Amino acid sequence: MNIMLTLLTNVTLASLLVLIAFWLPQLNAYSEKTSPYECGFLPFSMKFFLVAITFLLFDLEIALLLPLPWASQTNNLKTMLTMALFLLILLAASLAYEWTQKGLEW
Amino acid sequence: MPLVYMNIIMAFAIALAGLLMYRSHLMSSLLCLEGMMLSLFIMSTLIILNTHFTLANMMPIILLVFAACEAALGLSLLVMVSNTYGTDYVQNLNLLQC
Amino acid sequence: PFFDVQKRLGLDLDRWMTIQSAEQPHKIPGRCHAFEKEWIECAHGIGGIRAEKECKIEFDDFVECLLRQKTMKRLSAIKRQRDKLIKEGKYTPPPHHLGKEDPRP
Amino acid sequence: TMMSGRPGRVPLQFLPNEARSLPPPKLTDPRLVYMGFLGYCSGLIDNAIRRRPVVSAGLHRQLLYVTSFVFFGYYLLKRQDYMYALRDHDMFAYVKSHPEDFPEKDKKTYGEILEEFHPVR
Amino acid sequence: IMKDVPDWKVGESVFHTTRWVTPMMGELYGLRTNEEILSATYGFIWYT
Amino acid sequence: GRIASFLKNAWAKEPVLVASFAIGGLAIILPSLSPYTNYAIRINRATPYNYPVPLRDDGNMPDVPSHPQDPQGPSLEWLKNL
Amino acid sequence: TMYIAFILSTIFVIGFVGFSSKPSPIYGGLGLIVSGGVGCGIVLNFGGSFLGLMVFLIYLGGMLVVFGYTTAMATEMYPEVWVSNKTVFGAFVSGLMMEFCMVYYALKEEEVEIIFKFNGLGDWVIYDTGDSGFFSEEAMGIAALYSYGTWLVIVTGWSLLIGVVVIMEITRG
Amino acid sequence: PGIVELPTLEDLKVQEVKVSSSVLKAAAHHYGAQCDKPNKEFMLCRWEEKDPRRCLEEGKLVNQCALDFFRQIKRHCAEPFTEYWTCIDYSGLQLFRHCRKQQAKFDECVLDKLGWVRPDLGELSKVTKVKTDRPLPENPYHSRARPEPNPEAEGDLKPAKHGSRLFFWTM
Amino acid sequence: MNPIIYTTLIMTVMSGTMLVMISSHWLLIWIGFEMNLLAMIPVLMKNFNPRATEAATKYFLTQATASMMLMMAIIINLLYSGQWTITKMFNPVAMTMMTMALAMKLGLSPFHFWVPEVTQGISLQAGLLLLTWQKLAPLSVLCQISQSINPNLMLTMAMLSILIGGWGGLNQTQLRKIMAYSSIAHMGWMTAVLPYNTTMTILNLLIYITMTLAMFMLLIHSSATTTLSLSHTWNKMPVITSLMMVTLLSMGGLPPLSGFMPKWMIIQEMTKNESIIMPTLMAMTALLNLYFYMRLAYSSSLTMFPSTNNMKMKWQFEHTKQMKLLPTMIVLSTLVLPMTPALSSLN
Repeated sequence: MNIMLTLLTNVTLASLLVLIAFWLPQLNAYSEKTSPYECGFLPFSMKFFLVAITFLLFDLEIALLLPLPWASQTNNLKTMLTMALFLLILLAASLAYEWTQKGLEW
Repeated sequence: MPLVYMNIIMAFAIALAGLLMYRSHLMSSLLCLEGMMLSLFIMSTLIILNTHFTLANMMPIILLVFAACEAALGLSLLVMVSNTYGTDYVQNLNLLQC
Repeated sequence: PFFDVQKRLGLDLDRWMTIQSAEQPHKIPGRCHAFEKEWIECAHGIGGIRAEKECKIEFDDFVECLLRQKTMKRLSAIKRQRDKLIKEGKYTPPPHHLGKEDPRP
Repeated sequence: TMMSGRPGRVPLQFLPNEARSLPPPKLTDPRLVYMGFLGYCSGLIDNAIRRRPVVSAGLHRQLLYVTSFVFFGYYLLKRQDYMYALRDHDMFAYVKSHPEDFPEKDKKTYGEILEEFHPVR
Repeated sequence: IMKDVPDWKVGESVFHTTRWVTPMMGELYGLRTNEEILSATYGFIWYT
Repeated sequence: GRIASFLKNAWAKEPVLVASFAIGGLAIILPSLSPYTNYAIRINRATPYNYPVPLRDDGNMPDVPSHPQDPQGPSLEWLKNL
Repeated sequence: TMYIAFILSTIFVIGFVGFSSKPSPIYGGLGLIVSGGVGCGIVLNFGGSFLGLMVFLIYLGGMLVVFGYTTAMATEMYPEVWVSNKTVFGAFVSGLMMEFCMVYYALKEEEVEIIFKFNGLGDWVIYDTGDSGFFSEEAMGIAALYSYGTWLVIVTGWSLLIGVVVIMEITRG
Repeated sequence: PGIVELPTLEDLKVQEVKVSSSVLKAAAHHYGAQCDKPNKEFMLCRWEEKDPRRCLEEGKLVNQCALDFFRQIKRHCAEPFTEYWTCIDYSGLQLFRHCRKQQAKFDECVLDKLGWVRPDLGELSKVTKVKTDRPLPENPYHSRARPEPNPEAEGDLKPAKHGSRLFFWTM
Repeated sequence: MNPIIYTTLIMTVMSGTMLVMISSHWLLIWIGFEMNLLAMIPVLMKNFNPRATEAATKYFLTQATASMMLMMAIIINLLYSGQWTITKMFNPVAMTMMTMALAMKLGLSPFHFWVPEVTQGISLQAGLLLLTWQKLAPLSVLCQISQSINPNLMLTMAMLSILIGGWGGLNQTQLRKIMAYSSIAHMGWMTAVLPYNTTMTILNLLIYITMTLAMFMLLIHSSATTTLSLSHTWNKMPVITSLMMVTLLSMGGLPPLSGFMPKWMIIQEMTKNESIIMPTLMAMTALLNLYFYMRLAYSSSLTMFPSTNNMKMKWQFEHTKQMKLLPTMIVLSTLVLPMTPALSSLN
């Protein structure tokens, strides 16, 4: 209930400030800027998406690497160490593949 | 089954229905597919926790990883299709018939 | 075509997670460890056809442990009768059930 | 699944040791001869596809085709015989273990039984 | 409560086996006050 | 010889990668060639997370300690020294 | 607050209806972020702290953020809300109505059965009375992946690496 | 099926050890050392009978012996013990390290008056033998009779009566 | 695509199938399916084409939905049984959902729609892989759960697969689409006996694999994707089109060719189970498959279509590529009927 209370209070405070910043300040009359948004009419470059998919996959591998602190308490330390090093080596291998091949163009 | 399990299963059903009933954007279909993965994560997590299936607490994480991999695949296909056609509309995928 | 290379080579690759009665880390017991153990021990080598009928009692109790459907039904019936009695004023929840009496350590 | 789940069946075992108790398929077995025939036909087809003399090009190639077919066929036939022997053995054992389910009907001669005569006119 | 209820064996086991079964939260705090139920279920989780 | 020049060239041009390979390489070789790895395993086993369920004495278990604190049983003196 | 989990599950269903109505991608993505956040809340209520933060950090934090990334760069859609054109509005309302009918048939009638049997009792009952001591069952079991699930680690890692390879091969043109 | 057997409230009423967690933790090490035998016997019972309704009496003895343990402390080392647990009480995690000075005071008096020696590291964690008189449960799980196994194998293999009797094949 | 990368992807597809056929845990089987999909999409899009991209997208969508439903069924079975082993499923609804998902992965009708489109979009090599290797894992999973498979649902799907495959094949002119619809019909035949005898399904699967390998390899050797492009082959290489005629007749099932073996054994097993109407309808509907096979054989080798002048130049040059397996596959897919008693080896 405490954490829920913190979330509620923070959200309500932020929303109240947004109210007093979006609707309260616009009450003051400032004439009227009869100025139309003159619009008269697409850079979908892979340069952006590539940065996104690669991040998704590396974030996935990072997710597998999260339980490591508790995994150090296992009696089978050798096996756990080997598996952790394996996951890290695979992360490095994925990075190397992209770097060696046509990747990391960002 | 507890009502929470019913609600999660119903969520999976709703997401499946939305996925199968496309509207225009293939992006919306991918969103429905990933939602289903989320619902499966929640269901499996609750089941494992309640059963105290300690050794099977890793199943949801593996499901999540593979889920996001297949999504990375879907997005990559969507951008290829959009770059070719101009939009991600499902109607654009019409060259192959029958 | 279940090519059981695991059993042929004597290698466990996924049998550790097949059941909850198997060894879990730090010997943390499963919620229905006893029931699953009984069911598995009953249905060991007798065949799936025979296990479906002969070990029915074990699996029924195991499922009842897993989902607690019948237990929930009984508790819900008790709750419904209690609430009905409360509405008629024919029942008074005891003070210890009301929390008035302090719990035991 | 039939005998796929037989008790004592070592996984991924082509020929169990118990098969050796069964007679080995003869090297002149007609089934093995047909296997060799299939190998020779494969050799001829390979020659035809590659636009080389069908009945003479690559005699070593055709020989290897025939040898491979016969060699694999021998073990194939041995396994087939083993599986059919397993079938017969298990069936007989089951009949023996379950006599009530396999009764011996009374044997009556034709003079005793009555079969309706259907005249053909 | 359910003495009046027909065909009600009070405290009848729902499992066939006579082995001890660890009671569930409903089997212990089912008729307890809502505050006690909230404590016994979510107290540790919500305590931060 | 030729490898030695390559390492010098690599550190001259891409020192960050050279350091990364070295640190990663040592983080693999050194663990096997370390005596405290055996101790690290023992410490993890030593930590009594769960209760040491007592066993029923049958009269033929001399090693097993049937007492609070007497010579029979495992010793954590090795850890105390560490 | 005894039925907090049920309320969360209903909100989860509502969000699923919201994004399953296939609205404008931007509005849908939110329909999924909201539902994802709720689901994390449910998992936390059952005690899966690590798994709850898992979906928040990975699914909501990364998976749905890269989804939004794509919708933003390839923007060829006219923005509309869940209560916009009847195609989406009617679907959203009908989904909510179906969920509400299920809820009413679930609470007023204890033994609700549509395709599976459901009990109207509060989910708090299913919780088991037990003590883990100085343990985090979820954390311990998940950390056991490196010790017990070596095979899972190998397969998942190979899948990740081949996934990187596949992504590049697909998005090379 | 059967009616769940539950002990009467009267037979499960025992004088409770009404001390705080910090108080228990301060005297935890000595309590384990002094009351080892009754505690170990009860643990063995619950770990063999696997039913709380069979080891209720053993639980009573643990509580009674625990009370006696604290009774000696009150009559011999009351003041030093109070200092020890009060310090531990303050710490949110009830850390022993923050009260090592007070611990030494309590340990010293208890060594002098009661003669109790605090167990060393990795001593209360050792698996101990228990010579109980309660019979070992013959069927602790109350398991039902296991079904009879299917007939296992047979005698030797012999060639098929007529080979593969598949339609027209004669071999 | 770099050849090393392509080999790695092919091995990954194979490893996914092997994991599906090797695992005893449901989660690992699902993992194997996911690996198959992940390593299959790039193989489908090895030759970058808009049609190839469309085929890949449709395939991914269908397989993703199938995997979602499969994992959902696994989770439901876990909920109602607390089991992860690939054995008798203990929940009927989960069984139905899993059956739907696996049928969608196989391409059984009414989940057949994607198969012809994807097959037409992808290349002949990718088509071969999709119609032969990708059929192994779902069939293995079905064989392991055959006991729990609802006979009614599976039989309905199989019969509809046969009918729809025949009908679709009758109307197609593109060789790949004809092959895809014939594949649908053959998968119906394979899954019809799944509830009755799995070994017969294995037999039909092996014969189908050999026949489809031979046909696809002959198409690749002739480099033809339409009826007319295949018709031109008689002028250059008559042997290839004549062997294609033989393989097509085997695919129809006309005795004494190999194709008779699976149908014969399937009818045998179904009749043993007191089912007479179903196998009769199955064969009578397979007659349609025979019809479109015969039409293709007509255009290819039984009759001679007009050729082009440029064929003279192609006459001079000889095919450099050599498919080693093709001769053996042709022989095994045409002349193996005298070898039915070898069925026991499958057991």
